[PDB]
Order: sequence, then structure tokens, then C-alpha cells
Amino acid sequence: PAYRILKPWWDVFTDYISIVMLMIAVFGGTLQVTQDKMICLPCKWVTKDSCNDSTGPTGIKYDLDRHQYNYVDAVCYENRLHWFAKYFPYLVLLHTLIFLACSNFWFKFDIVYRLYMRQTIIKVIKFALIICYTVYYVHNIKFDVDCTVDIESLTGYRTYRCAHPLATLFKILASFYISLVIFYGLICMYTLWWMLR
Amino acid sequence: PAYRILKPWWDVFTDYISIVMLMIAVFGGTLQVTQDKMICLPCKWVTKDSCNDSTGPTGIKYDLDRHQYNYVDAVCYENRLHWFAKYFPYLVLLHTLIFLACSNFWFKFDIVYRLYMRQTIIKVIKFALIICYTVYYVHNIKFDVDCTVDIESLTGYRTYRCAHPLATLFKILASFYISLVIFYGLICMYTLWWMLR
Amino acid sequence: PAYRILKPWWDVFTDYISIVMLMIAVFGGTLQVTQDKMICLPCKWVTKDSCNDSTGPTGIKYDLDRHQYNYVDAVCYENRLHWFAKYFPYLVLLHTLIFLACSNFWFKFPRTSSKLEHFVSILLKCFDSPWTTRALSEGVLDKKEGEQAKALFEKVKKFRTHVEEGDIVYRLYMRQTIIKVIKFALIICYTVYYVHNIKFDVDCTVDIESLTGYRTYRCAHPLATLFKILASFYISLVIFYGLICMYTLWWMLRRSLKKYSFESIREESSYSDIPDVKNDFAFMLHLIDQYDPLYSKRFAVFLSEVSENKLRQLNLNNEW
Amino acid sequence: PAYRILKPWWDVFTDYISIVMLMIAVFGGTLQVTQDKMICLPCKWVTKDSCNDSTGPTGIKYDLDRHQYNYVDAVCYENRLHWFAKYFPYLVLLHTLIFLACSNFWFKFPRTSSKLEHFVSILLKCFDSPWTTRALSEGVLDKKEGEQAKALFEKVKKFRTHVEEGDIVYRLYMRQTIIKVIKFALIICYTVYYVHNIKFDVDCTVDIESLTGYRTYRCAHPLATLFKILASFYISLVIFYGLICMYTLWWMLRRSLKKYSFESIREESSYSDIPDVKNDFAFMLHLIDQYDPLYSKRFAVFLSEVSENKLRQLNL
Amino acid sequence: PAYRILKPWWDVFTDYISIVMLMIAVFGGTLQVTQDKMICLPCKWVTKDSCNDSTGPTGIKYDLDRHQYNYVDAVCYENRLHWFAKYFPYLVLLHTLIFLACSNFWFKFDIVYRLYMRQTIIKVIKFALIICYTVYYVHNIKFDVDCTVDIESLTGYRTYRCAHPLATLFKILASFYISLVIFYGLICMYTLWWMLR
Amino acid sequence: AFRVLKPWWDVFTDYLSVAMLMIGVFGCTLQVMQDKIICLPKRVQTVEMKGLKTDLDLQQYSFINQMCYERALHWYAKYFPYLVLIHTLVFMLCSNFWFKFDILYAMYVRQTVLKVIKFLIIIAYNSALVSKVQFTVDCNVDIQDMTGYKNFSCNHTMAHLFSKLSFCYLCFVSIYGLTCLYTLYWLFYRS
Ligand SMILES: CCCCCCCC/C=C\CCCCCCCC(=O)OC[C@H](COP(=O)(O)OCCN)OC(=O)CCCCCCC/C=C/CCCCCCCC
Repeated sequence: PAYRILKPWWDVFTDYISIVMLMIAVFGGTLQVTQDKMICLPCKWVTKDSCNDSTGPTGIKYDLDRHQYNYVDAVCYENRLHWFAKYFPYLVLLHTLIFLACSNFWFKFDIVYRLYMRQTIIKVIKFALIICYTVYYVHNIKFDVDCTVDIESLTGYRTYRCAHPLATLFKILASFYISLVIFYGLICMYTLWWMLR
Repeated sequence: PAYRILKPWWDVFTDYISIVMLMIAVFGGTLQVTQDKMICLPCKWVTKDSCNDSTGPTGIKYDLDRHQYNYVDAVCYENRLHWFAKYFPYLVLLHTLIFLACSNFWFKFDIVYRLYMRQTIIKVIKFALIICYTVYYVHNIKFDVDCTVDIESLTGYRTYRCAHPLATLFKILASFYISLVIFYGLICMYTLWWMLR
Repeated sequence: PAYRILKPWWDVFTDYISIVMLMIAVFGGTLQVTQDKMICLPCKWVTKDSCNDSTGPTGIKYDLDRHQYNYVDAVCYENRLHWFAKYFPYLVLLHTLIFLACSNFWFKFPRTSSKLEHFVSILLKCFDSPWTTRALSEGVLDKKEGEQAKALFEKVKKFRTHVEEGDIVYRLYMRQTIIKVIKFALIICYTVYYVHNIKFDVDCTVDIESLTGYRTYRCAHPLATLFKILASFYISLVIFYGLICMYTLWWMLRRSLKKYSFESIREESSYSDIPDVKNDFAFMLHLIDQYDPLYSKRFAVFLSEVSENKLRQLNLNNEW
Repeated sequence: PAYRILKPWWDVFTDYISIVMLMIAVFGGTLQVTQDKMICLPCKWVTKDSCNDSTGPTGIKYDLDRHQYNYVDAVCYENRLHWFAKYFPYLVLLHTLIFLACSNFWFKFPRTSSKLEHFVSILLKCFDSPWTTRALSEGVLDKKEGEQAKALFEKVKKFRTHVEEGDIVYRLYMRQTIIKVIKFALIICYTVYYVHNIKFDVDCTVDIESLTGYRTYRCAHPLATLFKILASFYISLVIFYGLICMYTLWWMLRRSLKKYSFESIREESSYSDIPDVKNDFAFMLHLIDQYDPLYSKRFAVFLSEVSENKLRQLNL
Repeated sequence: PAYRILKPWWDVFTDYISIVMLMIAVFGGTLQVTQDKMICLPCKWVTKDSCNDSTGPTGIKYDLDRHQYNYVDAVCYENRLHWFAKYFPYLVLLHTLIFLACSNFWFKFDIVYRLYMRQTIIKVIKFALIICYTVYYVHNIKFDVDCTVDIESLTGYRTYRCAHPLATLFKILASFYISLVIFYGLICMYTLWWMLR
Repeated sequence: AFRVLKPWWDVFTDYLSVAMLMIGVFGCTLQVMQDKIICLPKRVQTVEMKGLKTDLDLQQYSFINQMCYERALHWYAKYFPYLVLIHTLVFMLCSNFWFKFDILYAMYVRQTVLKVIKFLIIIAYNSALVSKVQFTVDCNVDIQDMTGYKNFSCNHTMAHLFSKLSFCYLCFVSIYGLTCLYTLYWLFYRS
């Protein structure tokens, strides 16, 4: 409407970054819903719950059905995959939704100045929390994950070496997502700099 | 339209909570309609309808085909999984739709004030029933599911230990759902007292 | 809206090319999300981690389960497939989004946005003014239309004073064009140099003998030549874009767009008092001349002061 | 934007054909994306790199895994399947996109788009002015309506002066239609001489003998026939499109569009000095004739100075 | 637009039936792209292209790979299935497009009266032809197909007893279509009488 | 705006019909899934248990799946969402029948009576045939010549979901018919 005079340059760029982060969020959520799984092969040689990793070549016979493989993938997705690697798109969904709620709260609600200042402080500290909490855990998204779930009485093995296919692409999302957050904070920095000057 | 003067902040907040509840219901229904299943392996060595849970390691051959495995998964998915763990998205969808119908009741139906009074009583008592039934049944969802369907005449085993992959998701979804309902109810509760005083 | 007057033919061309580029990006993205895979087959006879490539014929047995084969496809899809063949559509989406943001950058930047809306509003409402028809026809003047013509004269003088001081819109359009042409150069360079790495046959050596039994595998990437031709098609689009941008850059360096001259209009008309506008005024008038000279011809009268004196005489006779 | 009066029947038919070609391209593309598989089975008996094809029957065992089959499918789908059978939907996407761009170039080219919207706006203004009705039926005139009538006369004069000078719209429509006809000719030539290469049974010889053990494979292409059907169907539509395009070019050589004759309109009406217009003004007058000559009849009375004289004496 | 009040009740009825039969065609096309297959099981007792059919029960070993099964099914589908059963939805889609285009051709172009004459005549004659060709070929949408291709050089069998899965439903879908067209035809004949009044 | 002549029953029926269409779309999406029935043979050839070897291919299993979907599963159990979609289309077509039409009274009571009888027929048929949506199905197809087994036991994967959908559908048509019966009582209570 006519409220564009109340939305400066920083507000417009932050809004556009928020929409772009929403596209990243929904893309990650769609990937998690559709193509997120693991491929887990049992380790033939073991040494106290660890993969020992020890003329023509021949294939190794793991002597397992396809459905026991499916059970191994399900249990090593439930137990030995980190929760953030499974829930990163959903956490990013929550962050984007609450970020839109914070950015556009004063439009749907010296009262206005108080809301504006509170939203600015909240968005700066929330950018700081998001960057720290996502940089800290971003190493949990690995291609190769060694799982050990003790399903010998149902499968016949104790250790397996899973691979997560959509992991590294999530990395390509996550860093880029972090980069967008970085830019947000940069804008916030300038805003705070302007709020100082 | 121009009904924002007739819609105070609690009606708008409850409407937004209902929108979040609706997309939670949609997400749960989508997950259940596409990726929901169970993965069952029979308990090879059993001790009175109970899994006893006991040179290299070789995979256990159950000699069950992939189709027998599908049969076991479906049969154990009905007869032993708790009904809330299966009907949570449909329950939350029904609750969200009835909340929408109740909240938008006067908009197409001092008789108006008495109608809102009765509407608030109905909505708050449904909140009470909802929170009771949800709280009592959140902890009735478990990942590893025992199964005793007695299908020995078709696959050869009696007891099974299945995995329910998205079960935890539903719990987590249910967890978030509780918060929404509480918020909704708490907001609505204030309105009741706001009209009682 | 009514911003189409500020967009010449090259801007419309780039907008449509960017739309088609985004369509390519989305198509490749769903292709990579859903159908992108590798079919990796081990080499039974190898020589120093290299495939030797060696009574009816019979098949070769590998003794690999379906799950081992999936692992082999996954590992040789990540470790030995070129990253370009995997993340080309995401790169195209990024390039398209940056191009779209650059194209609409002066539109949403408030300092230039205010100038743009003010210029567009008074240009369109000056076009709608019948004083232009009455003047280029040359009293024929109603009290109300004379009043609104005087108000528009005041508004035009005020906007001319307000916008002559700064040339920020011209600099912003310069920056957008230069950024677009350099990004075209970079995109052409790396895409041309990396498009040869999208090949159908890939020899992967991922060292998973402890899990499968074979060191090296031979993989077929089904969506390779497709990802070639799309990329080739994509390259063509970028070339067009660049050429268009090149011409635009040339158009903004052949003559000084910050010095407009009304010589033709003030020569063909009776008014010879219309001065030459400068800076952002001149730049948006040149952009409008790229649309048609007609808008500039009908606004040149409102920019004149002899026409203002004639209108003031008309209103003086109207009131008295 | 009220441009529909400027697109004649041939333009509307070509736009509809291009829309349905877009639909064909989308359907073929999504089918090729999702379910375009090739099913390759080796042939046991080889006769100089050729397949010999020679109580209870027993199945033939090749000792091939489910991935070996998927590899030979990919290899003989890429190397040995003809490229048209694989990229026909992308070809029709490119062709229908270029056809749509050609059709809407003069709509989106500002040099002719500005002239077009100018011409449309003044035709629409003259459509509702009542001096037109008084002149065609040939008096009372309110001050306001007489004011916009004289103003519209002045816009008509100035806009005739502005438009009559050049012929950029005419030459651009010339270029558009000649490009469309030459590209339709190329499309028909290459598509006709390449379509027969869609075949359900393909015999591939790819030499993956080190990876599978067999040299020559026989492959089914379950989406060939459908593509064939779509190809035939697509070809038919281009026929229709092609025919329509020739009509336009034939129309644009039927008479010089850079001149217009007002003989009929001024002969049936009283005003006998209506001047014969030329160039771009004549060309868009011809297009409005192909839409509705009533617009030309309604506009033709503002071009005469005799009607200016009558309007002046009526206003006096 | 400006044609809302000209249409009588029968025109609105035809428009509604056209919309229903439109989405019938579209949903059939979605079924055709999604689940259109057919499963052929080779005949163990073949005597000159004829399936002879002359403790606990046991299965039958055909010794065919899954890919030989895929080749058999694809070949028996593209060589031994009638064009009608294979291309039911594309042909009804073409009928929808042509019927709708002829119903609205006079908008896109007593010349109007003669045009609507020609459109009504085309509509009724295509109703007649569609009914004739549909009821003449409705029998070929059947499950059981005894395919015989003689690709024994690749499979070792020559006859297969396939069963088309999405056929009987297609049949009832086709049935629905003709019934709809029947009412359409009835309405069409009314229009004919009006335009022959 | 006819909302003044739209009492509470008409708006309630409109929202209920929207719910019917949503239920039918969800059921059609359920039927979209390829995996529909899962069939295993009967009497197939601390104590350690061993899996029974059915000696069947994947395509044999699929063949028995579709055959027992044919000849053992009930037609209502296979096209319940289909009937639901068709019948809600009928509901929204004949719900505005009085609006889209002593003749005013006559067509209004005609609309109410037609709606009431459609409701009653739907209730009777659904209550009669809802019990046929079962999970465990016994299938006696004669495909012994191709598979080797003449008797099979199958499971319908979404039969519980179809029963729950039918319960919700019956509740919705019950509210529909209650409000329409109130409409008929109000219409025929006074002249
Ligand atoms: C030239 C480009 C033009 C535009 C094309 C855009 C490309 C779109 C990219 C993909 C679109 C859909 C993504 C699907 C990913 C999921 C794949 C999946 O689940 O498996 C494939 C799955 C199973 O196939 P097979 O196992 O081969 O079948 C058994 C063999 N008898 O295949 C499918 O059928 C996919 C599901 C069907 C829906 C996809 C769309 C297909 C086209 C629909 C036709 C009718 C649509 C009508 C349009 C309605 C508009 C109002």
C-alpha cells in the first residue's frame, strides 16, 4: 500500500532476502520429504563395534535380504544420524517463519517506535544466534556416517557404514543459507551503524 | 474487507494459530500419504512370544521374499501400531477444520453477542477436550514397535519387531501442535474472562 | 504499472531472456532433484586401477547386491562426477536471480525509485494534459483546465529543480549495465571452459573394495548430453544477453545522455525558448526517446517558460 | 492493453496453434523426463555383429544383474538411439518459443509498440465520439463534447502527421512474416526428413563387452510410438500454422499496404475530400479492416478538411 | 464479458457437462502417464501358440530376469494391445479440446447465425460419431490379454497371459463418459430442434 | 446478494459439500498410490522358525495382486472415493437447484425433497455397504496354472483409511440431512 515510505532501503533488501531464504527453506523441505534416505552396507570385518576396514576381483556377499537392508537404513537413520542433519530444513522453516513474523509485526498490529526498536534488537540477536548455531552444527552433515545400532538378533551384523546422498547438497544449501544470513547481519550492522549515526 | 475493526487481536491471533495448525495438518497428511510405512523383521529366536534379543558375521536369512515382507509390514501396521500414531494427521485436520468453522461462525450466520458467548464456550470446551486427549496420547507413540499378529500360516513367524520411520516426526509434530492448542486455548480463555468481567 | 515507458527494447529483451533462463534453471533443477543418477558397473578385469576393456557369449557376474550397487552409484556420483554436471541448474538459477535483481535494482532502490515515480507520473499526466494539444496546435482554455495546467507547470518546474541537482539514476543505470556485461563475460568464460566436463561415460575410482570388492567402476550418467545441450542452449542465451547489454553499454557511451537537446522539437515548433535539460532529467528523457519522441515533444511545452507566459496571459483574460 | 483489434484472424489462429504446440512440447518433455526408458536385452547368437534371432519352454538366462541391464539401457539409449527421438520435445519447445517471439515482437518492440498503442487509443477515442455518428448519419453540440471533438480532430491531424512519415511498423511486420515463413519451411524440411527415425525396436552395437559380455543388444523403446504419434500430430499443427502464415504473406503481397484507399467510404458518405493515407497509418488501417471495417468507416470522417469546415460552421 | 445473459439453460448444462468430461479426460491422462502397464507371465505349456493347461502347492520357476519381464511386457503392450485401450485418454482429450473449441468458435470469429448453425451441426455430428466409435470399441478395454509375439530368441517363451491393471476402471470411466455424452447428446438434439425450429 | 434468502441451512450445506469434495480428492489421491493390495498364498510349503518358500517371482506376485484386487475385493471398496466425488458433484449441482431455477413454493419444496431423498438413499447405501471395506481378504482366483497356488490371503493397505473416511463422510452427510430435514419441517409446517 502507501506504507512503502515506512520501509527504507534496508527493509526492502531484508524482505527480499527473507523471501529468498523461504525458497531455500521450501526446497530443503521438499528434498527431505521426498529424497532423504541413507544407503547402509554392513561391515564384514569388525573390531569391538568399529569397522575394521580389512586373481580377478569378486563381490562381497553380505547374505542379507533387501528388507533387512531397509530395516538397517531405517534404524541407522533414527539412531546414528544427527538430528540436525535430519531437521535442518524444518528448523530453517521455523526461523524464516518467525523472521517474517518479527519483520512484519508492526504492519499487522510512541507505540510504533517501541515495536520497531524491539524488532531491530530481536532481529540482530536472532541473526547472531542463527549464524552461531548453524556454523556450529554444519559439520554434522557428512556424506559418510558409520552407524552401530546392535540389531544383530534381527539382521546379523553389529556395525554398518551408511552413506547420506542428499547430505552435501544440503551443505550447498546450508552455507548459502548462512551466507544469506551473513548478508542480513551485514545489513543489520549498517542499520545499527546508522542507528548509532 | 473492513471487518478488521470487528476483528480484535485475539480473533486474528487465533486465526493465525489455525492457519499454522492447518499447514501442520497438511504436512502430516502429505507425509502419511507418501512416505508412511513400517519395516518389520521377524524375531528369529523367540521365548514365549517375546524377542529374546541375542567365524565372521553373516547376514541372517529369513527366507522371506520381498512380498512376504510387504505383507508383514502392512499386517503389523494395522493390528499393533497405536491408533493415534496412525490417525494423528487426520485428527489434527478435523480439529483445525472445526476450529475454523467455529471461529468464522458469525461472519456468515444483542443476539450477536450471545452467539459469540455460546461460540466461545463451545470453542473453549473443545480446547479442553483437545488438550486432554492430545496430552494423554502423545507418549503412546514409539519408534520400535512390537507385533504379535499370528500370521505363522503365511510367512512362518509369529512375533516381529518393526520400525516406524516417521513416527518420531508425528510426535514432534504433535509436540508443536500442543503448544499451538495451548496458545489458542489460553488466548480464547482470556476472551471468556474478558466477557465474564 | 506504467514503468514500461522507462524500459527500452533491450530491457524487454533481457527480461524475456531472463524468464527463459529461469525456466531452464527450474527444469534442470527438478531434473537433478528427481531423475539425476549414475549407473556404475565394476570393471572385472583391471590393470593398475584402470579398466583393461577386454561358443556364444555369456554375461559377466559381479556378485553385487542391489544395495551394494546403490552404494556404488552414490559414491561415484559424489566423488567422481564433475560438480558442474551436478550443480549446473543451481548455478543457472543463481545467475538468473542475480540478473533479475540487477535489472530491477533502480526500480526498488528508494532514492532512484522516488525520482522514477515522480518522472513517470508527471510525464504521463503531462501527456494526458490537453494544454499540450492546445499549444502544439498553435484562447481555447477553460477555467478548470487552465488551473490544472498552471498546477502542472508549477509541478514541472519543481520537479526540474528537484531532479537537476542529482544524476543518481544515470549512475545507477550505468552500474547495472556494467555489472550485467561483466557477469555475462564471467558466465560465458566459466561455462564455456566447463561445458566439456559434462560427459556420458565416467571412469570412477573411489576405493570401496572393503565394502563391495571392486576398486574401479565405469559409470554412465544418463542426463549428460541433455545437460550439455541445455548448457549449450544456455550459453547461446547468455551470448544474446551480452550482445544486447553490449549495445546498451555502447548506447550509453556514444553520446552524453546527461545533456539533452530539444533542438528538433523546438525547431519544428514555434517555441524557441525551451532550454536544454541536464543530468537525470536528460537521462530519463533519452530513455523516453528510446520509447518514442512523442512523449518528449508533448512535455517540451510544459518545460518551456514562453508557453507558461502564454498560459498565464490566457488565465489573466479568463479571470479578467 | 486493447491490442486484440490489431491481431487479425491469422494472428489469433497462429497464437492458438503455438499455445497447443507449447502444450505438446510440455507433455512430450515431461514424458521424456519421467518415463522415457529403453529396455535392452542382449542377443545370444551373434552372426558378424548381427543377431541371429533363432515339451515345456525354459527361460533364457543371461546372468546379468539389474544394474548391468540399467547400464546397457543407458548406453544404447544415448549412443545408438537417434537424437531426434530423444530431443523432439525440446525442439518443439524451441520452435514454438521462437514462433511466439516472432508473433509478439512488434507488440513488444517499443518503436512500433508506441505507435501501435497511439493508433489504438485514438481509434478507441474516435469510436465513442459523437461527431462521428453525426457525420456518418449526415445540430446540437454541448460545449464539453464539442471541445473533445475538436481536440480529437487535432490529435487525429497531429498523429497522422507523426505516423504517415515512416514505415517502420510495416517493414517490421514484413520482416516478422518472412522470418516466420522461412523458419516454417526449415522446420518442415528437417522434421519431415528426420521423423522416420523414431523406431520402437533398435539394434544397438556399443561394445561394452568388457562390462556385460555381449556386443549387440536389441532394445525396446516404449515411448517411441507415442512420440511418433505426437510427432505426427505436431507436424500436422505446423502444417496448419504454416498454411496460416502463407496467407498472411499472401495478404501482404495481395496489395501495397503502404497505401490505403478511402474511395468506398468517402463515396458512400457525403464527405468527398477524404484523403488516401499511406505507410504505417495505411498498414494498421488495413489490419483494422481485417478485424472490422466499421472502425475504418467510423474513423474516416476525421481525415477530411470538409468535415472540419462543417464542424466549424456547426460550432459557430 | 458481454455474453453472460445470452446463453439459455441448456447452454449452461452443456458447459457443465463439458467441464466434467474435460476433467474426466485429464484424470484419465494422469492415470495413463502414471500407472499404465501390463504384466505378462509366460506360458509353461506352449504347443503351437496355445497355453495347454492340462502335498502343499508350490510355485513355478520361469527363470526370467526382471528385465526380460520388462521387455516382454513392453513388447506385448506395444504390439498386442489395441490402440483404443492404450490411448483412451489422449483421444478423449482431443475430443474435449475440439468440442470446447467448436462450442466457443463464434466468439473467436446472419454470419454469426450461420456460424452457430455450423457449430451446432458439428457438435451433434461429432456426438453421433463419438458414440458410435466408443460403443464400437468399448469391448477392447479388458483385463486378460493373451499376447503372442514370438521373441523366444530373447525370452525362451512365445505366449504370455497378461492382465491389464487399469482397464476395468478405465471401462467404467469410459462408461461414465458415454453416459455424460448421452445427456449431452440429448441436450444437443434439443438445440438442433431449436435451430431447426 | 442472496445471502438474505440464504438461511443457515444453505450455507451449512455449502461448506459440507466443500468438505465432501475435499474428502473425495483425498480418497482419489489414496487410490493414486500404486501399492494397493498385497497377496500371499495359503498352505504354502522354543522352536526355531523358518520362512516359507513361496517360489514366486516379483511379476507373479504382482499378477496375483491384481487378480485378487479384481475378483476378491468389493467394488465399493475399490471406488468409494469415486462414488464420493460423483455424489458431491451431484450435491453441489442440486444444492443451488432452487436458486438456479405457487411455483416458487413448488420448486423450493421440490429442491428440499430431492435433497432429502438423495441424503436418505446415500445413508441407506453407505450403511449397507460400508462393512465390506476389510483389511484381511480371502481370494480364490483360479491362477493355479500360472503361479501354482489356488487360494490366497491378501491385505488391502488403505482399507482402514477408507473405513475412517467413510465414517467421516457419513457424519458429514448426517449433518447435511439433519439440516435439510429441518428445512423440510420448516417448509411444510406452515403454508
Ligand atoms: C520440455 C520441458 C517442458 C516441461 C517439462 C517439465 C519437466 C517436469 C519434471 C518432472 C515432473 C514430475 C516429477 C516426478 C518425480 C517423481 C518420480 C517418481 O515418483 O517416479 C516416476 C513415476 C513412476 O514411473 P515408472 O516406475 O516408470 O512407472 C511404472 C512403469 N509402468 O512416474 C510417473 O508416472 C510420475 C507421476 C506422474 C505425474 C508427473 C507428471 C506427468 C504428466 C502428467 C500428464 C497429465 C497432466 C495434466 C496437466 C493438468 C494441468 C491442469
